[PDB]
Amino acid sequence: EATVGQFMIEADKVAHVQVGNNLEHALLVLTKTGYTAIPVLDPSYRLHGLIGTNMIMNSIFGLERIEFEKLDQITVEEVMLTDIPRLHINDPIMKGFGMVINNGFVCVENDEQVFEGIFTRRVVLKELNKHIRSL
Amino acid sequence: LLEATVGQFMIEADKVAHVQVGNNLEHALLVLTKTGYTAIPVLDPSYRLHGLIGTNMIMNSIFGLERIEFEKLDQITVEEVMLTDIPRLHINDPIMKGFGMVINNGFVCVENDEQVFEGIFTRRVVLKELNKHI
Repeated sequence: EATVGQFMIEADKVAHVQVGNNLEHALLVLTKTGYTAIPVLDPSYRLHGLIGTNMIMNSIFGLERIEFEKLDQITVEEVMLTDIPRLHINDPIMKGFGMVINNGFVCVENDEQVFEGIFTRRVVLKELNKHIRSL
Repeated sequence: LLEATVGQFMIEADKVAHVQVGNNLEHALLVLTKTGYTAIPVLDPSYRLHGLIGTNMIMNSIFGLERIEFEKLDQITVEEVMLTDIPRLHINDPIMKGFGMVINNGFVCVENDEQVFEGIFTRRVVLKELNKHI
């Protein structure tokens, strides 16, 4: 009966990078924030996709070595996943629940794809636990 | 299903990737990168669980002030960087106990009476099961 919007972590408290940033910066943010995947936005705060640490590692993984020194030569745009799950700041939580089964978190956007925040597994789990506690 | 145990819904250890005490960060990063895991348990030949090593832990170890110190990867070992204070569950713990621990942990390692690594209890199995129910 509830909606994704209220259970999400607002965009202000969510780390993100831009489509134009290079992989080295993207990797620095992921590592320092502890995120394994982060929202990728454009200068207009519109949601374009997700990029993760493993994705970055594979993009520079050679047949014999990890080419860290080429990270700042590749942009987030070239590596990011663009076909990502998306929730509306007004969708039902059952919609969210279904989507976090396979995703640590799901990005939430406004009507024009403006990034609003993320809907996480943790919030769904916390709420679910309270419900079972209810029985 | 609140009568069920952790062991019944955990991913069997033989299906989980891992490394062992003594391996260097290069080896761990290779396994993490090839298998797709964000973190994996660090075991020993007796299958005892010593900790968890993740790609972010590894990068943080070599991400220097001015440059990424790649030379450290085959110098530093996993046990020097792995998280050792990790939550643990017993293969026979009630399922609800497992449910409670995955709220703050993406996944929790499960062990037995001989402290042997038995598997991993994850958020996904909880969510997937609670989904089938609701």
